[PDB]
Amino acid sequence: NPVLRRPPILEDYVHVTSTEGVRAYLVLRASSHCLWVDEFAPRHYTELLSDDFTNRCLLKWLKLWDLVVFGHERPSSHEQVLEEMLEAGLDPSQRPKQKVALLCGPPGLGKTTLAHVIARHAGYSVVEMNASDDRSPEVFRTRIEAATQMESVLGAGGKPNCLVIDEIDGAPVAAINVLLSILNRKGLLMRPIICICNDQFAPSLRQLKQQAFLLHFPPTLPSRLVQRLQEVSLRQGMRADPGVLAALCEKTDNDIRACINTLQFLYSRGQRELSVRDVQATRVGLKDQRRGLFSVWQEVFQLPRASLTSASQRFYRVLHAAASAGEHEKVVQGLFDNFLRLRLRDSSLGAVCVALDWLAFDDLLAGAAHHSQSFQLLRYPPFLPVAFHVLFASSHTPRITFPSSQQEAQNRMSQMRNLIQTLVSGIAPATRSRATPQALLLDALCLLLDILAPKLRPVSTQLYSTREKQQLASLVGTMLAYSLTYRQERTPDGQYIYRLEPNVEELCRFPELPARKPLTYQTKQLIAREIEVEKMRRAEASARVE
Amino acid sequence: IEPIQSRCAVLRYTKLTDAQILTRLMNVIEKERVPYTDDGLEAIIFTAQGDMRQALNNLQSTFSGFGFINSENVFKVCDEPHPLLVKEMIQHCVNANIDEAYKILAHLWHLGYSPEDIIGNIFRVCKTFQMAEYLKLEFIKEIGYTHMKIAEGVNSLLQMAGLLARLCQKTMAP
Amino acid sequence: MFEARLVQGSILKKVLEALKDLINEACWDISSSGVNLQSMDSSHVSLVQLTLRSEGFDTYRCDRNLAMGVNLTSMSKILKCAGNEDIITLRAEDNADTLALVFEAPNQEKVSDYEMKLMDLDVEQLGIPEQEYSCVVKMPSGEFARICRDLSHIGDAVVISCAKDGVKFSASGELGNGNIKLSQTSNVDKEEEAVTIEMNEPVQLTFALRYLNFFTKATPLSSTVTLSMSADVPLVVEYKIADMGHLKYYLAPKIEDEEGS
Amino acid sequence: MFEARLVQGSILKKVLEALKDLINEACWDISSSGVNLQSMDSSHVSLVQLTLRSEGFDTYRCDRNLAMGVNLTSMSKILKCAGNEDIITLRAEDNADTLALVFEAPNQEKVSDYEMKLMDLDVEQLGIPEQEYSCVVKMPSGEFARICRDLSHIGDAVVISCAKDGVKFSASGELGNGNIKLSQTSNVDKEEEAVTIEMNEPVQLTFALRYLNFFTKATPLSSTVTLSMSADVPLVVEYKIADMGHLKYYLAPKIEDEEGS
Amino acid sequence: KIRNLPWVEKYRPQTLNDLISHQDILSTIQKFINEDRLPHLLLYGPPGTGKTSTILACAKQLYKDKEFGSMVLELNASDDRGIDIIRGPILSFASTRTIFKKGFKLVILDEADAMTQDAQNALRRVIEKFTENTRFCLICNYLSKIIPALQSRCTRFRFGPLTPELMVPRLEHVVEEEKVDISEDGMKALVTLSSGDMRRALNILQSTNMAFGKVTEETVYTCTGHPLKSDIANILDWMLNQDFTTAYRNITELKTLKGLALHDILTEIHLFVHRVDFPSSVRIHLLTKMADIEYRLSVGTNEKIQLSSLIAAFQVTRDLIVAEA
Amino acid sequence: SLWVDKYRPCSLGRLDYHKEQAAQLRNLVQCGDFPHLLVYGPSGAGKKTRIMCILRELYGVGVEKLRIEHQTITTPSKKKIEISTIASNYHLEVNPSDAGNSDRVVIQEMLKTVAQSQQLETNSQRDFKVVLLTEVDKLTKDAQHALRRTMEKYMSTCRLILCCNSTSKVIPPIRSRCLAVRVPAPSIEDICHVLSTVCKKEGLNLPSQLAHRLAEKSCRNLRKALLMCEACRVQQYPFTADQEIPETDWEVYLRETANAIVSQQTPQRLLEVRGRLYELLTHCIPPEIIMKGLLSELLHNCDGQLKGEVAQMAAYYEHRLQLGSKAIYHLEAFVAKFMALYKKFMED
DNA sequence: GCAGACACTACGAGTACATA
Ligand SMILES: Nc1ncnc2c1ncn2[C@@H]1O[C@H](COP(=O)(O)OP(=O)(O)OP(O)(O)=S)[C@@H](O)[C@H]1O
Ligand SMILES: Nc1ncnc2c1ncn2[C@@H]1O[C@H](COP(=O)(O)OP(=O)(O)OP(O)(O)=S)[C@@H](O)[C@H]1O
Ligand SMILES: Nc1ncnc2c1ncn2[C@@H]1O[C@H](COP(=O)(O)OP(=O)(O)O)[C@@H](O)[C@H]1O
Ligand SMILES: [Mg+2]
Ligand SMILES: [Mg+2]
Repeated sequence: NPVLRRPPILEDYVHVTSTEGVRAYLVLRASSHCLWVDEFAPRHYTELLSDDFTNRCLLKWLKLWDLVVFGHERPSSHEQVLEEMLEAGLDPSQRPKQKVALLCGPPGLGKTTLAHVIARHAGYSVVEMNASDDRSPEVFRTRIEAATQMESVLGAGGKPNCLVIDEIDGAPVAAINVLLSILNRKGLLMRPIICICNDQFAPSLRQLKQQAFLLHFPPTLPSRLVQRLQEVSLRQGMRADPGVLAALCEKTDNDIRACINTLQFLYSRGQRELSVRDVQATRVGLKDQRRGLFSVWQEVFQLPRASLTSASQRFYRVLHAAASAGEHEKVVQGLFDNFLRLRLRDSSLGAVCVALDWLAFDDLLAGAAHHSQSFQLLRYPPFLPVAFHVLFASSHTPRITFPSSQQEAQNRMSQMRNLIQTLVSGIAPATRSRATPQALLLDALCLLLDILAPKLRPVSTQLYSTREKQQLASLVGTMLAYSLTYRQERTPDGQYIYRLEPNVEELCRFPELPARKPLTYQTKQLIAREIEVEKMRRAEASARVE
Repeated sequence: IEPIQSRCAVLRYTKLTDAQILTRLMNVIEKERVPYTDDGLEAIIFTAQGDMRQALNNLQSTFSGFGFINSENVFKVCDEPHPLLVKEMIQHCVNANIDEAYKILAHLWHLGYSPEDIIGNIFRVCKTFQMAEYLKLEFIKEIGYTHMKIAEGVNSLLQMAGLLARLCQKTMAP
Repeated sequence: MFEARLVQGSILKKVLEALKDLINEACWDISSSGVNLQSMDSSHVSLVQLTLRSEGFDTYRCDRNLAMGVNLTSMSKILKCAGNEDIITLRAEDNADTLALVFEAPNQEKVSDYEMKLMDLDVEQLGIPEQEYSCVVKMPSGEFARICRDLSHIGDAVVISCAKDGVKFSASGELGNGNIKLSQTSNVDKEEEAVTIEMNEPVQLTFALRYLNFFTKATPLSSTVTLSMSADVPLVVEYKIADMGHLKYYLAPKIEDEEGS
Repeated sequence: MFEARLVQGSILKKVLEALKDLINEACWDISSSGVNLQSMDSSHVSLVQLTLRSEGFDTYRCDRNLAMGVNLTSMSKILKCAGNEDIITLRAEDNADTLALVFEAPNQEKVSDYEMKLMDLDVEQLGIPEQEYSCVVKMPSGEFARICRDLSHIGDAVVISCAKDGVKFSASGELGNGNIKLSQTSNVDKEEEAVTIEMNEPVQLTFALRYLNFFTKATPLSSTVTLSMSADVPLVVEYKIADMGHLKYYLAPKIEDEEGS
Repeated sequence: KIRNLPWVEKYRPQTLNDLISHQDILSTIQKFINEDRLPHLLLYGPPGTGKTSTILACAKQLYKDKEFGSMVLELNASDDRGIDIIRGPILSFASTRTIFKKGFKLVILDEADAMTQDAQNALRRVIEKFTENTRFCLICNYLSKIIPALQSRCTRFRFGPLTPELMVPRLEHVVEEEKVDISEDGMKALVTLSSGDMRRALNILQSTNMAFGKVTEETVYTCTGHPLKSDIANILDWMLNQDFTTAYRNITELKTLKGLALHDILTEIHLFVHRVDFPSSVRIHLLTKMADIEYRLSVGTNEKIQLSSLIAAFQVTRDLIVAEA
Repeated sequence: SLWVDKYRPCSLGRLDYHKEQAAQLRNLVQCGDFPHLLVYGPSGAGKKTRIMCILRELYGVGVEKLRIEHQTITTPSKKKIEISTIASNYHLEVNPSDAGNSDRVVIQEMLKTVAQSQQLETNSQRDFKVVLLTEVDKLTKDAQHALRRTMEKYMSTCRLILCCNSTSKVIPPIRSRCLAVRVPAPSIEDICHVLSTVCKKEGLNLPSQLAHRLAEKSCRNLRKALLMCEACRVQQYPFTADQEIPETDWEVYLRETANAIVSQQTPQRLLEVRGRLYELLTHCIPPEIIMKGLLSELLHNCDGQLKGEVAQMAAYYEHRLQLGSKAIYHLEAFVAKFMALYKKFMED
C-alpha cells in the first residue's frame, strides 16, 4: 500500500490531510531480343483478349466512318446506350455524331492494343500522340491539324490516318479545349479520332465525356487470361497448372502485362515448373493498385463475405486501401455523407457520436497542420476511414452514393455571399456605415421585406386616398433608399413575372416556412412604374436645385 | 504510378535478417582482421536493425574508436534502437501501469530525445501494436491530440506524462 | 447640358494613366471657367487637382454648375480602345445618368461611342490654403521621372531637401544612401532644363516613393515641372499642361522619428 | 582616407558584369600599390584575383590600408546606371561604413553619390601559389568565348587538353562529341588573333562549362587572354587590362573516374 | 585582446579537448581524423550539447587557415538550401577537386532537419558518389525530420545531455577566466537550472554576474526567477495539508512576494509528484490535470484561475488519498 | 429611409439613453489626447451611433459626408484582394474581416500607410486621424498581433476606435493598449421611450402595451425594435395592443429545426436535421447564433434535471466549433449528443 | 549606317502538396 497510517522511520515523508482532519503519510524518496509482352502481342482481330462487346462496338464505330473516309456506302444499361448510338444514324455531313471514341479503364487491359489493332484492321494508318510529346496547346493543335486535315503523301492507295491520342487524362485543359474546338469546327473533321485514358473522371475530360463514344473497359475474364497464359507458357516451354496461373491473375488484378512480365521473371531457365508459393510470395509480382473511391467506401462499410476472418487483418486492409486510394478529402466527404444512410444497429447513437468526434478530430488536425506548418500531423487522418470500419461494418449491401452535400453547401454559401455583396453595394454609403452586412442580414432583411409589401388594393393612383398616396410615397422612398426595384422576367409557361432586382427573397425566405401572401402583378407593376417616375422626378428636382 | 509498375517486374526486397548480415560482417572482418567477440557482433546486428549500411558504419566506428568488438565498445558509440523500448512503454500503458511507462518515458527524456521523436515512435508502435482495434483508435486519437499540442509549442515532460496518463485512462474507460 | 470637345486626344491618354493606380474615381466639376477635378486617395495621402480652362477646348457648353463622378476601372479600359491623334467629345445630359465619350476608331473608319454610369459620390472640397511656400523650384519633367525611378531600387521612401543650393534627393535604405543634386542649369540651350531656385527657407521632408512615381507617370503632358514645399504644407507638384490648363499634386510627408534628447 | 578615380566607367561595368552571377561579395583590399580583390565563388570552386594598379586611376590616395567587404548585387545596381565615358570616384573613410560611388548622369549634368554599407566578413586570406605552369597559351578572348559557347551546346563538362601542338577542346555530350583543336593562328594581319604555345608537358583536365562561360564575360576588358594549365595547379584565365591592371580566374578540375572494365 | 562577446561565443571549444562530456564519441572522431578515415557524420542531440563546436573543431584540425575557404562548404538554415542548391553549388563542390593543395573536402550542413525532403533525396547520391572526394556532416536536433535514406548513409552519434558532474570544470574555467566570485551552491544552481545545456548555463552565469556581481543560489534563482526547492515543497505541503482557502492565500502570498510564474511551479510540482508515493489512480488524475493546466497557460488566460485549478487538482485527491489509508 | 436611420441622433447631447456615458465621452475627447477606444456591448445597443457622435464631436459636421473607396491589396501569395472602405475627409472606417484570413494583410499594409502619413490640411482636419476598425472580434489573432505596434507607435497622429460585441475574442495585448468603453443594451423603458418618440415624430400613436411587447420581442435590440415597429405600422396602422408582431424567417426555421430534433431521435432524423443545418449555414447565419437559438429552443422542451447537461454540451461543441473549420461537424455532433441524451432520459 | 529578325535568359504566373 502506498499510503501508511504510521509515519516512516528512515525515508522522508510527505503529509496528506483530509477535510475531516485525518493524517496520512507518503514516501518522498529474335526470341532472346524482345519482351514476352511484345512477342505475344496480338497482330490480328482474332487474338485480342478484351471484352468482345467493346471490340465489336469500337469496330462498328470505326466502320461508321467508312462513307466519309473511304467513300463507300458498304463497308464489306451501358450496353444499350452504345447499341443505340451505333444505330442512331449519321449527321447530314455523312459523319457519325460522336466523332471521338474515348477509351477508359484500369491499366494493362489492352486499350492501346485494341485501338491499334482496330485501326489497322479497318484500313487506317495509326498516328499516335502520347504523353511523351510536348502537349502544349499549340503543338497539340498543329499535330492534330497535321494528322487529320490532309490526305496521304503517297497519293492513291495510301492508307488514311486514324489519330490515336494515348494518355489524354494527363493533358492540360487548354489542350482538351483545342481538341474540342477542332472537333466542333463548322475545317470540317474528315478523319476519326480515338482517345485513350485511364481515369474517366478527370477534371479535364469532363466536357469530353458529353461528346465522345464512351467505351469503358471491364476487367478481363480470368478464364481467357488463364488460357492465354497457358499458351504463352507452353510456347516458352514452361509447365504450369491452371491453378497457379489463376492465382497469378488474382494477384495482379487481371493485368495482362503485369502477369506476362511476372511469368517472364519467374520462369527464367533454371527451373521449368512454376510453384504456387512463388506466386503467393510478395517478393515478385505484387504492385500497388490505386483503389477507386466506391470500392474504398464499399470495403469500409461492408464486411467481407465468408484466414481473413480476424479483425486485425480487416483493420490493416481497410487502412491500406484508404491510404492507397488517395484523395483523402473526398473519402472523408463520402464517409460523412454515407454513414447515416446505413442500417445502423446502434440505436443509442453512440457510434454516430464517436464517428463525429473522429471527424472533428480530422478537421482539427487539418486546421493545426495548415496553421503551424507542421504536416507530420497528417498521418492520423488516414485512420479516419478505418475507424468507420470499426464502427459501421455490416454484412448488408449498402447503396453508397457520391458525396455532394458539402460542395453544394459551399457553392450555395458563395452565391449567398455574392448576393449579400450585390445588395450591400447598391445602398448609399451614408446608411451603409450604420449597419454591418451581418447585422443587416440577421435583423434588417425579412422585416424590410415586410415593410416593402403592404396590403395594397389593385386600384389606380387617381382613385387612391391621401393616406394611401402617402403610404405609396413612403414605400417608393424606402424602395429607392436600398436601390431595389421590380423587373420583368420571362417564364417557360409564357407568363411574365415581376422579381426584385437584387433578389433578396432567397436571402430572406426559407423552404419549410408557412407561406405568405405576395403582391399581385398589377401592384408590383405600379410599384416599378412609380419607382421610375420618382427617379425621373428626383433627377428633375436635382436639376432644379442645381 | 501503376502504369509504370505494370510496365515493369515489381521486385520487393525484404529487410535483412541477422544471419544474412552476419555473413557479410564475417567477410568484412576476415578482410580487415578485426578482433571480435560473439556478443559484439550481436550488438552490431542489434544496432543495424536490418540495415547493412548501419552495420558497416557501426563496425567501422567501433573498430576505429576502440579496436575491439565487444558489447561495451559497440554501445559506447552506437545506440540501442528506439521502438523496441517504446513498445514496452506502450504495453505498460495498455495494462494502465503508469509507473513503468513513466520510467521508460523519463529514461528516453534524459537521453536527449525530443518530444517529436518520442511521439513519432509512440505512434509508429501503436500503429502495429497487438491490442483491441477500438482501443488502438482511441490511443491514436489521443496521440494525435497530444501531438497537436507538441506542434503548437508546449512540449514538456509534463505533456508526455499527461499523454501517458490519458492512454492509461483509455484502458479503464469502457 | 455638358458638351465639350478636345483639341488633342493624347491629353486624356497621358492624364488618365497617372490616375489609373493613384485615385479610384474621377470627379469632374463643371463651370463656366472650365473643368475642375479634386480627388483624394483612399489612404488620405495624395490629392490630385486638375483645372482645364474653357479657353483650351475646341468648344464648350455649360449652363449649370454640375458635378459628374466616373470610375477608373472602366474608363481605363475605354481609353485604351481610343486613338491618339483623334478628337474626343464628352457629352452629358441634364437628367440622364450616363456620360458619353464619342471619338474616332483607331482604324479611322467609324465613330465609337462609349457610355459610363455616373457614380453618385458624396464628397466635400477639402480646400487648399494656397499659402506662401518656403521653397519653389523648377525642374525638367523627364529628368524628375528618372530621378524618382532611380530611387526605387534603393529605399521604399525618399527624402526631399531644398536649400538655396538646389534640390537634394536622398534614399536611405539597407543597401546604402543614394544622394543626387541638381543646381544651376541655366547654361543650356533648352529652356525646359533650367533647374532654378525661387525661395529662401530650406526644407527637409520625407515622402513616399510610390506616390511620387505615380506623380511622375504624367510627365510628357508638360515640358517643365514645379515643386513647392514648406515646413508643414504638403509637397506640391505642378504641371502646366499646354494651353488648356494645369495640374497640381499634393503629397503629405511622413511622420518624423524621435531624434530629440 | 581612400579615394580612387576610375578614368572611365566602362571598365568597372565590365568587371562587375563579369562577376555578377559568380562572386557573392566583393572584398576590395586597398594598399598604396593598388586595389586587390581575391574572392571565391558561392560554390567554392572558382577564384577571382583582380589587381588594379594605382597608376591606372586618375587620382589615387590611400593613407592606411583597408579591406572593404561589400555586397555585389547592390554594386551591380549602382553600376547599371553609370556611363562608360565619365569619371567615377570611389571614396571611403577610416572608420565609416559608407563606400561612396560618385559619378555623373548620362545627361552629364547632375552628380550622383551612391553610398554602400561595408560588410564584416573577416575571411582568411587565400594563398595564391604563383608557381610555374606546364602549359601557357596566348589566345584571343573572343575566340575563347566563341569556343566555350559552342561547347556549351553539346555537353556540360569540357575536357581541355594542351600539348606542343596547341590547345584542344572536347565536349562528350548527349548528342555526341565536339572536338575543336586550334593551333598556330599567328599568320593574320591582326595582332590579337594568335595562338602561341610557351610550355611543354601535355595536360588533359575536365572543367564545368558554366564557370568557363562566366569567365569569358571579361572579353571586352582584354583583347588577348592567357590560359595556364598544369596537372596539379588549377586552370588560370589571365586577362591583361591595357593600362589599369589584370584579372586572374582560377577554376578547379572535376573528379573523373575511369571504368573498372 | 578583449572583445564584447557573449560568454557562449567568447568561450567556444575551439579544439576537441575543450569539450567536456562525449568522451567516447570525441575519441572515435579524433581517431577518425588521425587515421584519415573520416566518414559522413550525423550529429544529433538536444540543443547546447556541442555538435556545431565539434564539427568546427574538426574542420579547424583538418585544414589550415591558408586553405580553409576552399575545403569547407558550411551551409545552415540561414542560407538557402533548396534542391537548386543541392544540384548547384553543393554538387559542383562535391564533383570538383580542390584549388591550392590536395585533400578531401568537407560539406557541413548545420541544422539539417530544416532541409526539405526533395533536397534530402537529392543529397543521397551526392553523398554516395563522391565519398572519396568530399565528406558530409549533417547536424540536427530532431532525427525524425531526416529521411531514413540519409540516416543509412551517415554514421550517427547521439550528443546527449551534459551530465552535471562533467559540466562543473568547464564552468569553473569560465569563472576563473572572468574573475567571478561563485559559491558551491551557485555552481549547483547553475548545473541544476541548465539541465544539460552549456549555453543556458553560461547565459545564466553571465546574467547573474552582471545583475548582482556575485553568483550564489539566491542571486541565480532571483535573476532567473525560478522558484527554490523549499518554495515548491511548501506549495505541495499547503496543497496536500489544508483546505482550499488557506492554501490559496498562502500560495498567492508566496507568488506575489517572490514573483513566481506558474509554468515553473507546474514543472517542479510535476517533478515532485513522481517522487511522492501516490496511488496510481491519483497519479494519473494529477498528471492529466496538470497537463491540462499547462496547456491552458499557453494562451491569453488569467494565471490566478489556473493557480486555483492547480490547487483544485490536489484538493480533489486529498480525501481519496486519506480514505485509501 | 427606414426608422433605424431617419431618427438616429447626431451629437452626444441628443441621445435618449446612456446620457451620463454621453457626457463622459464628451469630456473624454475634448482635449484630443484620448487613447484608443474599444466600444463593446450587445448588438443594437447603440455603439456605432455613439462612435459617430464622438466623431462629430471631434470634427465638424463633415464627418457624416461619407464615400466608398476600394483598395486592392497584394497578399504574400500574390493574389490581389479588393476591400471596400467607408471614408470621410477626417476619418476612415475599415472592416478587415471582409478580407477573411487575409485581414492581417489589411493590417500590415493598408493600415500602416494610413498611420505613417500625416494629414494634408491640419487646419480643417485635426492633428490626428481616426480609423474605425469594425468587428475586431471577428479578426484573426495574427491581425490583432499586427495591430499593436501600429497602435503604440503612431498614437499621437492616428487614433483608433475599435468596435466589437465581445471583448473575450480580443487578445490581451490589444485590450491593454485601449480604453474599454461598455455600451449596454437599452432597457425596456428606454426602448419604449425611443419607440414612443419615433412614433410621435411620425405623427402616430403607440400604446404602452405594444411598445413593451416590441421591446420584449426585440431582446433589447433597438435596431430590431425599430424595424419591427415600422413593419407593424406597415401591416396595420391602427395599433392594437394585441397586434401580431412579425418575426424573422431564420428564427422560425431554427425553432422548427429544434422541434424536429425533439420529435424523433433516429439517424434518419439526424440526416434531416443536418439538411436543415446546411440550409441555415447556407443563408450566412453564423454557427454560434445557430447554437444559441438551438439551445434557447431545446431548453424549452427539456426537464429540470437535463438543462444543465444540454447547456454544457452546447458550450463544449461551440468551443470545438470555434477551434475547428467545418461547422456542420460540430453542429451535427451537438445534435447527435442531445439526441442520445434525450433518448436516455426519455427511456429511463 | 540603321531597320528587321533570330534565339537567349530573367521573370511573372498558375498549381500542387506537405504523413507511415
Ligand atoms: N491477347 C494478348 N495476349 C498477350 N499479351 C497481350 C494481349 N493483348 C495485349 N497484350 C499485351 O499486354 C499489354 C496491354 O497493354 P497496352 O494495351 O499496351 O496498354 P494499356 O492496355 O492501354 O494499359 P495502360 O493504361 O497504357 S498501362 C501490352 O504489353 C500487350 O503487348
Ligand atoms: N560540450 C561542451 N563543452 C563546452 N562548451 C560547450 C559544450 N556544448 C556547448 N558548449 C557551449 O555552448 C555554445 C554553443 O554550443 P553548440 O556547439 O552550438 O551546441 P549545439 O549542439 O550546436 O546546439 P544546437 O543544437 O546547434 S542549438 C558553445 O560555444 C560553448 O560555449
Ligand atoms: N440614443 C438613441 N436614440 C435613438 N435611437 C438610437 C439611439 N442609439 C441608437 N439608436 C438606434 O438604434 C440602432 C442601434 O444600432 P447601432 O447604432 O449600429 O448600434 P450597434 O453598433 O450596437 O448595432 C441604430 O439604428 C440607431 O438608429
Ligand atoms: Mg496505353
Ligand atoms: Mg549549432
